Amino acid sequence: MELYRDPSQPIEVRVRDLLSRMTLEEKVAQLGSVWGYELIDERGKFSREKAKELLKNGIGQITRPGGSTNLEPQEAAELVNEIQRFLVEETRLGIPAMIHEECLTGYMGLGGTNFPQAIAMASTWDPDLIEKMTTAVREDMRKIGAHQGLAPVLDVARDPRWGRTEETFGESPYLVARMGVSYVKGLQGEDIKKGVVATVKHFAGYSASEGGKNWAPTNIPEREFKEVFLFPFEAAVKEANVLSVMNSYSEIDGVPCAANRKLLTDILRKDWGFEGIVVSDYFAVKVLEDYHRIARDKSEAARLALEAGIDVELPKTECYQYLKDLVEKGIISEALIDEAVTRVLRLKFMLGLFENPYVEVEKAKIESHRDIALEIARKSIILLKNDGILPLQKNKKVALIGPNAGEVRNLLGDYMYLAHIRALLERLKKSIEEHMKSIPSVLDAFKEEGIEFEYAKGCEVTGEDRSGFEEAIEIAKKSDVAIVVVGDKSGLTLDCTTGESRDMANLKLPGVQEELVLEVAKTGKPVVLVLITGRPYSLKNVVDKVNAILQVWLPGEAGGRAIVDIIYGKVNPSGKLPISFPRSAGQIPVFHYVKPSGGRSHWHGDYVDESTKPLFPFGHGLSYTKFEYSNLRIEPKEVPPAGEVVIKVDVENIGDRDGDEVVQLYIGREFASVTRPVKELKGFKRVSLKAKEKKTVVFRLHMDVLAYYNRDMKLVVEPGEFKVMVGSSSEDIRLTGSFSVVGEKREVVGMRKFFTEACEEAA
Amino acid sequence: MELYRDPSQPIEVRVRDLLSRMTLEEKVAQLGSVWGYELIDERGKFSREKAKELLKNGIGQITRPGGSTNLEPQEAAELVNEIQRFLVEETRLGIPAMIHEECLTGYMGLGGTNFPQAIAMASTWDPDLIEKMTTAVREDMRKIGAHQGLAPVLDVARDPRWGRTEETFGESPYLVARMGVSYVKGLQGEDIKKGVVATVKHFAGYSASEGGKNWAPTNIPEREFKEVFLFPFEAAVKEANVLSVMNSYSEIDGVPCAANRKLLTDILRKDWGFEGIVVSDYFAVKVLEDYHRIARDKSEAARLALEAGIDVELPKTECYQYLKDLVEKGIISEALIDEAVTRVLRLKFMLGLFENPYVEVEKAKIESHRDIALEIARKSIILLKNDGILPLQKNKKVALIGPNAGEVRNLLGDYMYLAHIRALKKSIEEHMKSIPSVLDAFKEEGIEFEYAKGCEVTGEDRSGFEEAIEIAKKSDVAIVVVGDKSGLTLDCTTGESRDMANLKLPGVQEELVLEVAKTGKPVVLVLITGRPYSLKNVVDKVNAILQVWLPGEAGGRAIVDIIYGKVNPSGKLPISFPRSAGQIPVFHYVKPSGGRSHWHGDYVDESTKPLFPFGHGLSYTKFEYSNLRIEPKEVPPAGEVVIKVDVENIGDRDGDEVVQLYIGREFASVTRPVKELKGFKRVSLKAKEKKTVVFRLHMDVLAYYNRDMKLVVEPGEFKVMVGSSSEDIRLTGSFSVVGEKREVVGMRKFFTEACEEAAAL
Ligand SMILES: CO[C@@H]1OC[C@@H](O)[C@H](O)[C@H]1O
Ligand SMILES: CO[C@@H]1OC[C@@H](O)[C@H](O)[C@H]1O
Repeated sequence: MELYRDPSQPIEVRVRDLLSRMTLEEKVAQLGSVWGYELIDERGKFSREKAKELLKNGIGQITRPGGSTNLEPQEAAELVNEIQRFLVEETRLGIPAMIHEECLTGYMGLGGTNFPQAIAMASTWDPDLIEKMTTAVREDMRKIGAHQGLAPVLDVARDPRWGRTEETFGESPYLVARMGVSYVKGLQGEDIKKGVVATVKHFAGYSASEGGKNWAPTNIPEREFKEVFLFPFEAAVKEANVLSVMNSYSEIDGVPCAANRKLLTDILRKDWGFEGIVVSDYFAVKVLEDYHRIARDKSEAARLALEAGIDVELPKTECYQYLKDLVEKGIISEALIDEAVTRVLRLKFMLGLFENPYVEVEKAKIESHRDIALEIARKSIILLKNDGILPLQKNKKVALIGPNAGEVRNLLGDYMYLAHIRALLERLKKSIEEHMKSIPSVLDAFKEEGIEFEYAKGCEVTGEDRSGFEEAIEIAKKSDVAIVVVGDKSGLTLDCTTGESRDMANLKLPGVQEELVLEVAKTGKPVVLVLITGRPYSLKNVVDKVNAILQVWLPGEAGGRAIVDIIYGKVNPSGKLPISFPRSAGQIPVFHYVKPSGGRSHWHGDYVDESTKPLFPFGHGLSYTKFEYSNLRIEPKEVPPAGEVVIKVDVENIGDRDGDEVVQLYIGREFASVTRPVKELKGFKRVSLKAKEKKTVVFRLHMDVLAYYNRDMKLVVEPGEFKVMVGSSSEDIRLTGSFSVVGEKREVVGMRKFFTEACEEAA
Repeated sequence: MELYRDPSQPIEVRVRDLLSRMTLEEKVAQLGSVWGYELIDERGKFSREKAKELLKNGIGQITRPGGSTNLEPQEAAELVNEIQRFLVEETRLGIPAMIHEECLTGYMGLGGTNFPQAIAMASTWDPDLIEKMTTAVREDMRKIGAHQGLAPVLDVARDPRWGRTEETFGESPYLVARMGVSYVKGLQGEDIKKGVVATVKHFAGYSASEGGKNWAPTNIPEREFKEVFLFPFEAAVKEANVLSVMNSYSEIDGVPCAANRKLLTDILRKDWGFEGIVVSDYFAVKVLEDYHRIARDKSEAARLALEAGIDVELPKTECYQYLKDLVEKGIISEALIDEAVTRVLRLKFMLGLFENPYVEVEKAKIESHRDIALEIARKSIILLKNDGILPLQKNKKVALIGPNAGEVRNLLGDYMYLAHIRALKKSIEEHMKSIPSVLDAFKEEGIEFEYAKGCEVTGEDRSGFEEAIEIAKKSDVAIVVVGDKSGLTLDCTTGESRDMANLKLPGVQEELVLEVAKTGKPVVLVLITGRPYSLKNVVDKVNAILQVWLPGEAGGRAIVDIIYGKVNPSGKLPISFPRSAGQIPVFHYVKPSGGRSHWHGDYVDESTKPLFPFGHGLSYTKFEYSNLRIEPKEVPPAGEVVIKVDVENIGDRDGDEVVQLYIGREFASVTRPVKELKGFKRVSLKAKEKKTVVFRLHMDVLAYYNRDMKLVVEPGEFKVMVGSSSEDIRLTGSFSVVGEKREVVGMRKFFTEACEEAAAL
């Protein structure tokens, strides 16, 4: 047999052999893609007639065979097996396809669990739980023949106007990086032939667009770029061995990321050693012409993207077909095509596809992971305020009010299939409506818990109709407590208030929801405000008028149960904010790791009309119990520039309810050669404490973790003092101390540690 | 006599000779300063006792001998002459001082005219008038013995939250650069011995702080930095030969500007060839320690600032005295001190100070320039909206309402002396009294009106609303005059240190407007403010809106002249007005992906378009544009195109139009602005008059930075858009650059030349 077909040969040998056998047309085909829906008949069965035209010379990827066809898992598996058999048996060289799907909050197709949104995952501060989640998603994906998931999003978000805030892990490069590495490790596992390629996106800067506007310029200078935006991707590449990266739609300072070789090749491949594939964001190659106006036709767009380092044009071949013409016309060298093809073929061999590209359809039934979803939902909800009203007693009569108390659709995030696919909106409309039925409501959770309540919708999520207010106020007046549940509808269409393409300039709760809360509060009845939202909203006008506030980031299918569990104290809330909540849009940005001159206006401190401090800081989240921190140890007190310090604190649950605390480590530095954050998150640990239990939390902090870029753009650790601040939020610091680095400034070269190790031991 | 004393020797010879004669202590003293107020007794007279301690080894500069002492001009001149006599006659080498003052809106001291703020100067679009203004300031300053004025501000402002917006020339690097060069040329003149050193500030980026917050980081990437922020300074250095630069208090991406040699030396001196002095912003050296926490003590702060390229520590020696210790301890080389001292001494020789450092006290009386101030005020006011109510008839009974109608203090900007000094009580109060009020101008114009204050600028007291509503109901038209109080203290709403997050009119002024409008009477809203405010909630509720950037002493007359049509408004916005703070930033020169959210265009809750765009400004007449010519249609990469348009005043009132040229480019190797201002001309047209406006656009003017950070002109097509604002484009065409991509090296043209000529009969 040909060497490439022989599994006893090393993958490099099989790649070289296969590349040597391919025509230019076959090479270019491996750099493109076809939609799943382009390969089916009207009953969702594989169409050989359509394949003969689209797959005749092979293909790089199939885009969303499940997510784009509305097929159930076993039908999707059957379609993928038929695609693979056509490629294996009816093309000259028999190269199988790689299949991708969206999977941010679980496989995005019919039959897959809807996990809480990414911003909720981050709010758990529980990286191991997120690894458990993506290990389950891995199995769901492999069952249907999918090899690559387009997640996680490692964009660092400090601008809550942006509609994709909900898909991020928030404002902190450290927390984003740490959640990202766990996410990747769960999806990929150790041997990718048994796992799913993760795709970190959107490389890089995409969350910092001008004015918070989707695709607008992301104009970020170099040190901030390296330390804030690139850092999580760097960790994913070097520590988690991530196998795919997708580029950003935006320009950085005049250069679209899809046309930037300095970014997609020089940083990602040359400096960091990435060995996987770069896939385009959808249509990102074509819109170098149509949107950014830097390519005069599809062939120039193709050339810019290939030279930049995009290996696969998604979601369908459009410009990359012209790479054949560019070679034949002597505009680009076939060697450059070979380099991209080599990367794609290597990964296909690594995924085991030339040994076995099929799946057992009989096993393609995806299992529910409601259990994991509920654990994430229960740990992600944040208690922002509580004057003591929560937890509620079960004998109190409740007035349950607001659009998000009644409508299950609004629990869903923008990459949860039954929200996402609405962007296409009769057969599909009916299928969505049917599937929606199976997801539990907030109403259902209250009824299941046996609470006596009346429900009034109050108002819609959008619009200005206040005609439902009277009914809501009337039920409030006759109740013991009003629970007002307000917030977003997430997705990609005009009727949505958050999600990709739905950016919110002024951060007011949508519609007349704010006025609804305030009218209810005017009754004088105690008010629990529950925000079911995808972004921070300005709560300046309601915070002081309500008794408690729960932030529930778009929780997906487990949301109702977790909310009711928390309200009644069956679960003690333990989520912590992974992004600052501004007092108002005009305060943007607010974030915890400002420099000494950031987060204030000099010399009066505040704006004329507003504090410079967020309403709720990074790391904030209350509990139904109290935690007492004591006995800070920092050893040794002097370390050399590649040494390690060990920081320990004792934490005791001194209250009356069991509860988890997220202990946070912040590090500050002054008198470096550049300015540094007054405090920045550099470690954390979720610790479970029974009432009256005490434990020790231990952080092992290598100096590599503290490295920063100097005046000459070198990554350094300089001698001097580092401040250690340990506490329950970035403001609620409980114990502070310091240690010194002693010795000559160190340039940190090659591989280095990214993370503090965090453990618990007996006190 | 020693060579340095000999005026027949070349300045370089005198500098070298003097430097060779100085001790280290004398050298370091030339790099420092002392406040004017530190050298006076209780009677405002020079104190020899105080001088013996502070001036014994000479001094670089005296800070604000007029502005910090509350002396009248002739007393300030006498003080400065006595300081100079002490230096010349009682120090070993007899080196005189350079004196600086603030002068953005005129010499900032008793006796000086209060001109309209910088943002109003820009709204004139009349660079020659600004040159005329600073030529007058030059004379005022030289009369009192001042040699350097700390102006103009060339910070480009796209964030109206920032309290120093009023001190800028707005959002456009082109307009800011063009106004800046005229400003500098007027102050300095050709031979600086007869002029005043201009000080471009705050180098660079200071107007783009995080969140619009004063001194917060200005994190700007390189192409944007070079094209938007550095460009006006580059033009001032290379075209206007500016002789001083002041640094920014902010960091750029981890590096404070006062400690950044790459900025204050490598760009400014090495790349651009600047030969003057860099002066620190006030205390900017000291706060490398106290604020930015990158210097461990004052001697490290001194070393960082000297290595970066600051020549003079202002406003008083504090860290730079330790340069002596740093040399004596072998930490820095004396050669580095010598380099800075050379720059200071050169400029002192060029200013003529070793030949004559004194002024004639009998001539130190500063003349009023109310005439120039009134021309600027009349050309700077912008008519943002007019449903036809304006101009008003003089027979209509007016209800004049609002805090800014009655309070003269609120006409003043943050660097106007009688506002600034609020950060002697009888002297201030007396001088305030001499400035005409908006009330006074209505009375002088003979209008019948009643006045109701309505509310304060700040706070939430609505108890004055009833009286205002009552006078509105009894009038024909309500003229509601609202806006800022500008300055540096907590009671101020705009000005340095007074940043406004949410862009609502201060206090309950917006509610005042809306309550008055509920009467159903016509409303003319007059904004006397230092920054764009969100007008989303009032625009559709009022009949006309005038923006009056803080106009200084000529404000009342100009406003009333415009309201009644004695002057036809002709100002144009130099900065976009956002619909709301959440839309920030909005600016006219966005890339194809800027100024919109893809793919629905708008935000969920807000348009992505500003409420009023850059270049906007209405008139009481109509201008008709015709006959676009662009020649030649193909030009090589260092060629020139000539663009002509005819503009005719087709209405019934004489008026000025500001014709604007925008250039767009696509299919460059980097993304480019869909449109950006590249030329303009204020043209006067009598009713039924037609003229041709001519723009001569060298391709150098269109250069931009490519992927490799080279300044280039690339072949391709450029779109030409000529019109009455950045949105009100009246004629469009294009021309092509043909030939090989060009790297633009060395000196190049910065500006389009703009002229008028006769239109065809
Ligand atoms: C159209 O939007 C793109 O579609 C594919 C997703 O993976 C990317 O996140 C998103 O930007
Ligand atoms: C204290 O503020 C400084 O004082 C001196 C002025 O020239 C500068 O503009 C200003 O930033």
